[PDB]
Amino acid sequence: PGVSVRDVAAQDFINAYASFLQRQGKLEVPGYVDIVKTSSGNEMPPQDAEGWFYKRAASVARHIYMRKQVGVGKLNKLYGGAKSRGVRPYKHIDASGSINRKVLQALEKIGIVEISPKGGRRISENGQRDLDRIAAQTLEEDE
Amino acid sequence: TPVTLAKVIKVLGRTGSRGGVTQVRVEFLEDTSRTIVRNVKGPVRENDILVLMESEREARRLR
Amino acid sequence: AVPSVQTFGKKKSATAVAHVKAGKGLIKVNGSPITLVEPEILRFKVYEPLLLVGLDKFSNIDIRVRVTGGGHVSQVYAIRQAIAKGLVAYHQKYVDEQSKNELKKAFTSYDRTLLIADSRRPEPKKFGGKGARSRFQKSYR
Amino acid sequence: VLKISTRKTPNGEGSKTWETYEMRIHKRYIDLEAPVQIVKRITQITIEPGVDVEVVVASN
Amino acid sequence: SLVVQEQGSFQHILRLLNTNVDGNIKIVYALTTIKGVGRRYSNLVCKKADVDLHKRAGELTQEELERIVQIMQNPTHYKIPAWFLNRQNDITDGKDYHTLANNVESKLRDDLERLKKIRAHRGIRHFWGLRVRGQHTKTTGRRRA
Amino acid sequence: FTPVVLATPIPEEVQQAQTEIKLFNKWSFEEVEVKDASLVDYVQVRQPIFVAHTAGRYANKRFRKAQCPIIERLTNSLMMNGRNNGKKLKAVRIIKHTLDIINVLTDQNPIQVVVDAITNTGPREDTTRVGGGGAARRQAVDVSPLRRVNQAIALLTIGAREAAFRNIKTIAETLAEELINAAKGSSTSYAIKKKDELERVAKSNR
Amino acid sequence: GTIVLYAERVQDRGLSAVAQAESMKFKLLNGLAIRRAAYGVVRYVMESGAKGCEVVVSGKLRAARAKAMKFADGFLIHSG
Amino acid sequence: GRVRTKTVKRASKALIERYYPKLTLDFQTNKRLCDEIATIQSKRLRNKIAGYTTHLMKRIQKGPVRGI
Amino acid sequence: KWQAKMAALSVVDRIREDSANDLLELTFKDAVPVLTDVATDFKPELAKQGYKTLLDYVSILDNLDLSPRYKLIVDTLQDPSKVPESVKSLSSVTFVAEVTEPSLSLLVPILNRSLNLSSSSQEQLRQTVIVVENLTRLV
Amino acid sequence: AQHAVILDQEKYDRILKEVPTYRYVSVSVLVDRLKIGGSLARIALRHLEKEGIIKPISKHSKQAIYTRAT
RNA sequence: UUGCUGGUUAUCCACUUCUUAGAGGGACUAUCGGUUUCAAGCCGAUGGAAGUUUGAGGCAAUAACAGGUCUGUGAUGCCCUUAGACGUUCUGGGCCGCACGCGCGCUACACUGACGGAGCCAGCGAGUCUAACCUUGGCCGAGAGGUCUUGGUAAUCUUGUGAAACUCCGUCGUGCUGGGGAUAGAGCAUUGUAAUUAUUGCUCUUCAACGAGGAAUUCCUAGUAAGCGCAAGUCAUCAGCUUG
Repeated sequence: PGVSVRDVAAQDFINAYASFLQRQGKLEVPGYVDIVKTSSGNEMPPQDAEGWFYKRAASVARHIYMRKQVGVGKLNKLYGGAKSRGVRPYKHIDASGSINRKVLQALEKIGIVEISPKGGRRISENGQRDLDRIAAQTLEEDE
Repeated sequence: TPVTLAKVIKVLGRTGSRGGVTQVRVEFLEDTSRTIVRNVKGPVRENDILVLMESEREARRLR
Repeated sequence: AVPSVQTFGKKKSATAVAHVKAGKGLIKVNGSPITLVEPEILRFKVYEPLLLVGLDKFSNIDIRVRVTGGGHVSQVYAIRQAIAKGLVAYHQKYVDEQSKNELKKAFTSYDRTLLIADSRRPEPKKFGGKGARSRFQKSYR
Repeated sequence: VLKISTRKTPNGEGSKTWETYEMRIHKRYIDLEAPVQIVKRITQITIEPGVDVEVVVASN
Repeated sequence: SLVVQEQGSFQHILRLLNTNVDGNIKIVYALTTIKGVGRRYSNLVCKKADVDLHKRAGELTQEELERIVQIMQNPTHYKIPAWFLNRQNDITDGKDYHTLANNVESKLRDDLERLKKIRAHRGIRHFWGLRVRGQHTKTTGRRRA
Repeated sequence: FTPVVLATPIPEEVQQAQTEIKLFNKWSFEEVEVKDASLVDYVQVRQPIFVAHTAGRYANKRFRKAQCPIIERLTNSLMMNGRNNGKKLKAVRIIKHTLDIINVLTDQNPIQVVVDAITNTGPREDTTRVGGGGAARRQAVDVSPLRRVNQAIALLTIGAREAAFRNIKTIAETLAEELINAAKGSSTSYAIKKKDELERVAKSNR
Repeated sequence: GTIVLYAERVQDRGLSAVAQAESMKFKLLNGLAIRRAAYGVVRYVMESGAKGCEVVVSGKLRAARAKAMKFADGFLIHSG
Repeated sequence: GRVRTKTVKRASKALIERYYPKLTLDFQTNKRLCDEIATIQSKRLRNKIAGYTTHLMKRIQKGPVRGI
Repeated sequence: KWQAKMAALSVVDRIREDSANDLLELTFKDAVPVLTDVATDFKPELAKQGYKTLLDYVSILDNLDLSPRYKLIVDTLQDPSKVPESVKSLSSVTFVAEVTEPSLSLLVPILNRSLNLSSSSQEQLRQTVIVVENLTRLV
Repeated sequence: AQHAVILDQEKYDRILKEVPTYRYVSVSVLVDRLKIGGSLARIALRHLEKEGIIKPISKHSKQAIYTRAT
């Protein structure tokens, strides 16, 4: 067969890889987890406070698997939603940049992602290896 | 409760002041060959079947 | 070179190009199988080619569709037009004319614009209103 | 298409009518491999009132 | 998740920070009826005090409530950094406070007199009862008096 | 039933249904038929569909609206009260859960329940405001069956909208109890109430 | 040295609106009566093989109230 | 409304009045004859004049048409 | 691949069967974290065999102080949901024996988990800091 | 707050005894029996599918649908 | 076991379906039927990318309005002023001032929802020569933002503008509630010669009326109404506006 992460539904993969990153422990969580808001266009911190950084880290690892490279700013544009500006109409507001950069450095520290040429960060060989491996495992779990 | 069915055989035109009522000639489904003229409310065309809740009141024109 | 065709399908600004070649029967959308098309209500909207006509006739051909433009809904109509038109073009060029007629007859007998592009495009808006037809609210003092 | 949208009126009276002027600008480019004489010949010639020609060398 | 047996340790309306808190609502949003603490402050305080957020506020054994009060009114000691506070860099201490319940209105009134004694324009405008932040007052604010 | 295995594996339930019989989300379309004469040709079961979404041009001609499959036409009337204009995927979710609730309560194939609710809620007699000398006396008129289907769908979905608003029931459940209680028309529903109010006013003013 | 001005006599010089309009303006500044000057322009344009001419003069002319006179000949289109 | 103006009708009339052979009943060939023997400054007006010549052929070939 | 890792786990169980324990305690110190990484692999068969290998490999350790503890300890080395449970049970052990390289090497990953986790309570951070202080002053 | 929230002892027996006989059961129905808020209705819906009592027929959040087991 | 998914502004070859834009084609209500002074036409079906003038515009007659503009003009007559100026410039204020009435709007009154993760999809644009514009990427910061470089005078780079509603999984559970975010306080930044009469952005706190709106009244017939954001105009900064 041969299973890519493209052969798995997105939330299934992100739950599997985020639970794996949870369990295994090679974390480097920033420390201002559970004080931080993940955007300025938000209202509350993430409801899955014991966690949620592995969720974003897993989604970022899937997101660099599917592209040539992404920097910090494209992740800030991606993960930032609409901001209720009070009584004024809504607007797109980018997310928190320190969150995404420490996601990228926390993944880069565990060998998943490497700083590529032409700017940005790429998926590396030991990232593709592990992501395709757990994609095959996620499709295996539903046998 | 006497229900009745009647087939639209000839739409005669539009009446009512604002124009939403339709003058329709209808021939009865059960016990046919007896045709009457009714005023229908919505969009009607021929070969429909109206439901006539009371069968004997032949309407002519609305103002 | 395998006997291969390329087609496309459109909706409002979404276009989807399909490459249909000879193969073992894989249907892919952007790299991913057709069972991963989500908004996930309109999944059975994109299955409609693959089973208006039998799930065979896709046994021996490989379809790869790439979508661009539009949004999450109009892309699904683009890709089902792409799969349908690609299958009838592959049957036109390589199988025969009669089987191409049978596929086109089945699709046209269903026809959620399966073979023909939806001709609707957005109207240009005008001054004095927020839309094409609408106007601003006036006051009459 | 360069579009400039302006009101029709110099004052502010009247129903608000708008006017979209536009200037179309078309570009082309031809890559040739020409000897420097034939470069000079084709670069000086083909002048026209209203066409702008810009000739560069060194495709690196 | 899972159902729990939960004998009668649950209590309704409970008194802390000199006010009442509805025990029938979740703790993070039940603490916001105290003045001076909102949704974000109560979320972070109930994280720093090691409280399960899936608890109703009446569950809440008194060690957790004592931790909540202690962190709530000593917040720089418990690493609620500086910018999460509503009385930073005060005007007399230069330390950062967090004005809680029957104090916060007091500090607002204190703030107002500190303008109004000094006769700065914001104070004169507060004492007339007009709009202060430079709003247009021709068309809006017509039933507030 | 002879499933086929091809290189992107299509699941056996998808082949199970969709190849042989072109049934719904999953509910049949051989049986149910309309139990009323005309209101045939204006309720459009058979042609069957797979999902209740279709970008169908049924608006540019006077009676092409009747060719819309009755589930999609009820789906289209769900997306209103302003904030929900557009949003047809929400509407397909509401219809999907409404049909499945209707299969739970009164087992009874839900497209029969929906079609019988349309036939039992469209007013057979209505009233029109003719002039008659200024203080406009109201005259009673009959109705066309397209108007009966129109008004039945509006009465059902406005009853579900008013019923699901500001109470713990979701709108699939208020659509479910509205469609059930209108199906074997129990006159506790909003639609049977409004229909018989319209007929008693037209009965008073004939 | 990088910009070259060239005169050119325009040809069939009655069929230009600018030449006839500044001609008419000079004939009026010198003080011709208005009907005479406009008919001179319109007849000299129709002599030059036009398809039509319109000369519209707005303003106050010896009265306090402003009027306009449209002296025309031939056929002119207006739309498209 | 598909009422055709006097431009289309008078040019169609004049095309039949001097070219009645050459001017068959098919639209796609009268479309080329109005390209050859007439000078029409647009494609749309050419198709309209060609369609009306085909129409008047269709009602000439079942008896006369008053005027032509 | 996971089959090669199953083979390496089988030959690690072969070596743990073969060689003596006092010689095996250096490799205990070296080999706790890698078998932790294997018992935390996503593949469940590799996870079960990496758990069983770790269980036998700590079961060869001659410690009467931590003898009933072992089944929980590698369980704590399996999933860090048990790290809030593990420190409170690690407190209730009468440490009468000297804690050399493997007896501390089986312990300190649990303490590092209770330190680095955001899920751990201030009570558990306090308990873990007290444990690492008395464990540095215990040797 | 209107006698609808917390966990109380008799309601465990009332859920294990009276969620059987319910033809259609969901969040709103476990609320609507003059009883539980929707939060513990959701908790009890996951718990009654954990063993025994209800079959899910339809999954998706914001509309739970469950039926009596057989 | 052939295979599957990727990377590499040139490692080459071929192609032009998708994209672009030159030249052309195509629809004329074609064909058939009905109906009609059997004329102009109208109505239905088939074929078609297209069958409302195919959709939307641009241009748009005569005669007028004591319509608006002397505050667009070095368009301009007559009157007024012209050195203690009605010219020009500088400083500070005002055009924002608030018992009230009216008009265009924005945000809401919630569960067809709010919040939190996750999915992840456009189109029209516009951008730095005597200059500091659009800004990717890397580090710092909760954020707003800061700093070092890079690409672009632009189908090349910003930019696939990874837009928003939406979709999935959850927390909330009908409670002026976690709907709503007005008002007011404190703090940090950015633009600017200068921010107080708070320019604006961000963080914490404060948590108002509003439970679908009386008489009245506006806009709208299909990719239209409505929801939803994005770009441009203005712009050192500021959009709840307009143009698309």
